[PDB]
Amino acid sequence: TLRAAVFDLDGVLALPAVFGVLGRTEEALALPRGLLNDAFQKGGPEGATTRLMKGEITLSQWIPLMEENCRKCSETAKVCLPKNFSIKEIFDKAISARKINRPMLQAALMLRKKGFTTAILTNTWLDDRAERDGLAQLMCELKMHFDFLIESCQVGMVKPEPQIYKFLLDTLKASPSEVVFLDDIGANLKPARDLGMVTILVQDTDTALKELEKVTGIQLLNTPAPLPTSCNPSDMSHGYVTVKPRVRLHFVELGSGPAVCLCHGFPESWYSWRYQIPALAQAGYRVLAMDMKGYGESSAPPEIEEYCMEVLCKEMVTFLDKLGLSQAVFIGHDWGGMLVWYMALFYPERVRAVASLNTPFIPANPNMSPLESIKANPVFDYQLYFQEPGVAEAELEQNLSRTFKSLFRASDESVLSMHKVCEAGGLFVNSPEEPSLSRMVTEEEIQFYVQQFKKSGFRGPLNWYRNMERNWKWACKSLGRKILIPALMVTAEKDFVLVPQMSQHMEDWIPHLKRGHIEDCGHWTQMDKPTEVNQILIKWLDSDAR
Amino acid sequence: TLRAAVFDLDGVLALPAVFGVLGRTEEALALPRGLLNDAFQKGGPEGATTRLMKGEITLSQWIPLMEENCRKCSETAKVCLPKNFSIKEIFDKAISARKINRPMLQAALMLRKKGFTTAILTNTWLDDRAERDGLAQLMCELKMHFDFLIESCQVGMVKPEPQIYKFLLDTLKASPSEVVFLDDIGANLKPARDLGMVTILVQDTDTALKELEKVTGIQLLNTPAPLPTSCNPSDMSHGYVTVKPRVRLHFVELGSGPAVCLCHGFPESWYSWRYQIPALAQAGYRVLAMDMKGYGESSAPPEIEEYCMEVLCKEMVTFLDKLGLSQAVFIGHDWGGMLVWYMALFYPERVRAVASLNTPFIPANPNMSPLESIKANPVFDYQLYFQEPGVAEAELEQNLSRTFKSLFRASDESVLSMHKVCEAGGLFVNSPEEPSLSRMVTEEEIQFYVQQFKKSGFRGPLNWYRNMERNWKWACKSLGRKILIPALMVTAEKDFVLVPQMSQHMEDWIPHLKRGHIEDCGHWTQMDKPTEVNQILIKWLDSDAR
Ligand SMILES: Cc1c(C#N)n[nH]c1-c1cc(F)c2c(c1)C(C)(C)C(=O)N2
Ligand SMILES: Cc1c(C#N)n[nH]c1-c1cc(F)c2c(c1)C(C)(C)C(=O)N2
Repeated sequence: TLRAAVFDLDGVLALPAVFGVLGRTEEALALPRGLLNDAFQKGGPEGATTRLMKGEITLSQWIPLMEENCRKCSETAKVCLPKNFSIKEIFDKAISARKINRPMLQAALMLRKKGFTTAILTNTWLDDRAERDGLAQLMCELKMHFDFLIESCQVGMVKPEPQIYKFLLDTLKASPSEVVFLDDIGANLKPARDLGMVTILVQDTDTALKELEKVTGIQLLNTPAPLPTSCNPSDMSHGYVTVKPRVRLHFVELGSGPAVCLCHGFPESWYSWRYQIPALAQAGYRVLAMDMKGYGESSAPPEIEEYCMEVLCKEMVTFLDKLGLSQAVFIGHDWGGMLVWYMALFYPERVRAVASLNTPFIPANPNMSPLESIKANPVFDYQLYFQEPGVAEAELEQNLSRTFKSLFRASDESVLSMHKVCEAGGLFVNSPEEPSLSRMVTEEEIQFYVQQFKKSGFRGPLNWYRNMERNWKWACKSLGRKILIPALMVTAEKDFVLVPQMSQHMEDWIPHLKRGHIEDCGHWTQMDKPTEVNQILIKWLDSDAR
Repeated sequence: TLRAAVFDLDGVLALPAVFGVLGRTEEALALPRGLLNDAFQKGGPEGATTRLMKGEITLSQWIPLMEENCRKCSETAKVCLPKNFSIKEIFDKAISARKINRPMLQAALMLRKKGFTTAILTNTWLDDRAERDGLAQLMCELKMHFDFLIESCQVGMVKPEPQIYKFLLDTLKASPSEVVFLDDIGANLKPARDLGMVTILVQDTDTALKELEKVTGIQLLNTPAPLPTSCNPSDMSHGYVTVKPRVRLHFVELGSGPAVCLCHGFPESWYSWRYQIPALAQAGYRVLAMDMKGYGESSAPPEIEEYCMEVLCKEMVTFLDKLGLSQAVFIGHDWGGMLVWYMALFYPERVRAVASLNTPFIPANPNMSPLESIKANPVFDYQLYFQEPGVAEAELEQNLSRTFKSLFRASDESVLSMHKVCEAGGLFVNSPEEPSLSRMVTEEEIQFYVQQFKKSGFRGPLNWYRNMERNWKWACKSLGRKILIPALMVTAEKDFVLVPQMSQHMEDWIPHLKRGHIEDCGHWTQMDKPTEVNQILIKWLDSDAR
């Protein structure tokens, strides 16, 4: 029975193959057929290319050797290489054109999810070209999805040499019959077949995957669209910043580029952005996913006033100051969305751009108490239930698994009644003790939240709703302002509290506002519709946030 | 007696003053004198500019109001504003031209170092211009050096209103006679004088500082050149990455821009780069100052093999992978310098550029044991003393304060004998029990190292020297290579072990090598000559690392 799958890089996980460019150049330059491929492999195991692949020399040292073999091959064939003939330009173009073969990576992803040990085995080089970063980026993206990456230049062995295959088996800790090996070079497949491995000669991806699914007995072709890459908490870089003597803020950090600070809502975590973090970092951004004050590994002081918008905003500014960041793009959801609008209003110099999921920007009404305003709409009753210190804490901390299983459900999986929460005596009065696991979350994801909330519970998080008068007084100071920095409002069709129509007047205050809208999306936006959130945010960042 | 100093921003801590540009524009455009200054202050406390300064409106909302006042003022004066008249272009230019008034900041730095509470009090605006980042950067740089920053647009009060001064005194927690207040606007100084504060009208910086030193009795003018800004460990962002099940790496992180990974030597810390971190972040880089494996908050496994170059290098690559960084520039000192050369040799695709302080690149000799090679040079005897497990640990951990006070000394303060360490029975056999504090370090800086080394001691750090055979075998694999990526070698005139002449053959292996050289500099480069290290590294990063 198969339990390991090995994939080649060039022509398998990455296309067009760097090899096939030798043939295209020959055709474009009307050079003899195979001339460039012949000079490339000149000398066989004793040649320049084999030394390169074994790590003996770098790609920049190899370039002039390849030039010399091209001269030699042209001399024998009685032909002339054109004037501006440059191996460097040829390879720079070839490497740059090579992209991840998405359906092949997806097949590798499915096998690993099904218990297979996955590996990349490749004949590669030590790239010291001025433009080496392109390749480093590709290898970085691919490698994360596999258990092992074996590079010829790092192990000092090359395919089709028999030793690299015995090295492969030792690393996999598997016998040959337990391994599927995919390669686009028949010669490099031969030693694996001879050892007893299942071998697939990759020409076109589709046929290779048909062979792959037939041999593993796992559906790899025609499968439903996959969810974006998530986060394993133990594999992330965790950051800690003391913003004031008793207050430390924790964050998860991934990527390089403009700083994007993600601000979760109630009662969530940095982990609510798990599907966005890898995607935004891959799109060219340095993602800082916060544990907001009161949550996870961030400090959770008991005092109500520690959670008013003015203090929360000041601490996020100090957070930027200590990290040495003059600005970040601020993206928030729910309570996080409310904070990001106020960051844009009070600290525009520190906000590169602002985006909110579900949370509209509604200006304070100076002629009405915020208590009055909340009472007017019956969908906001849960917020009145949250007012009395200790009440909501007791019900929410009673059974954490039940709390998170009951909350984190799709728009059609509701087990909760939002009207008359106070009157009924709680959110879970007529809700199950052991709710079914929502289609949106796994047991493992729920247990992560349970573990996070064991530290500080619900006091700090609930205190975010306990500053209505303080927040209204502060917001009133901003009534003569407009938000004029880049801004994005994302509405969720099925959020029954933060309804899309509540955002209808935002253009009066944010004239240049851009929008996104997600159909069949409930309140828990990021995990409800991650692909669509990713598409909207990446499109908007690339156009408005640089 | 004075105990607090307050400085204005425009015309005091920052020059040329944004205000004086109104006069320059009038002169360049041959407009009536004071026309632009008159339209700027139009309406006084009821005017557009006062609303802006109080935070009622943003700078982008203010721009068209100022345009309207300029039209009104030109109409009354019977003059015409030219065609391409734009207040935005005028202010964009003015804000951009404004730079930190270095001698004023230095005077503020000296007073704070001498016990004064320092503050910035400014009439400023909420900047939402597309180019607001320039100003955010300036405010960020300045604010870090003061106890308080009071902005008119944030407090809803403006100078010369009496309330902002009572607000200032409350924040300082000082009576008026204890305060020196510096301002370039006589009108804004008046309420502070009336309250009983010492007031300085700032016209030219030099005279203002003369008045400042006369009143405080502290030398502020003609003072010796200051050391660069250092780091307070409790104010930094601390990062943690698990590179393998038993190995976590800690780092300090500051700035935005290309990633610069700083790698200390033996027996040091992330804190060895304290004078470089703020400087490199200010120069436009995202600094990652490591605690190398075996040190500080990083894991320190006991096994010798855990510290060979191959494993150390692989873990730094994984560190990049987990942070989502395809590359970083690698800067190392001593053992860190040795690691960075090997990163450039084995992982060039992951190394944007490489720089070493003191540590030359010397290729392995395949015809000689590294044990043999070390014995040949008497200055390397300390490395033979480090070979036997437990010996050096016992002497170095015996008294931590003594260890660090004895080590961290300038080239002329040596209390250590480097010849015949083994024969004499240790590094400190004929060295003081209570050494004098070197001119390079404070007691506080020494106690930081003492505290760091209390966690894991010297085993892990010493293990870095216990892999000579393993390292030599690995280095031999690289003998046919050259380092062809951007590289910088920094020599220290007075390093008696890592002598500048040991670097003389490096061009044979790194043909495009750039150099720096520091006169009168011992082994502890970063703290011996921080200004010169900063100058060399920033010049080289800006030319070769982007
Ligand atoms: C129940 C609850 C708690 C708790 N404890 N925190 N936040 C919310 C909540 C907030 C919302 F905005 C929306 C919803 C729930 C539903 C009803 C799913 C919706 O459609 N919107
Ligand atoms: C003594 C010691 C220890 C310890 N325990 N670690 N490292 C060093 C050391 C290394 C060097 F390279 C140089 C020096 C000291 C001096 C003599 C200051 C120099 O000039 N170079």
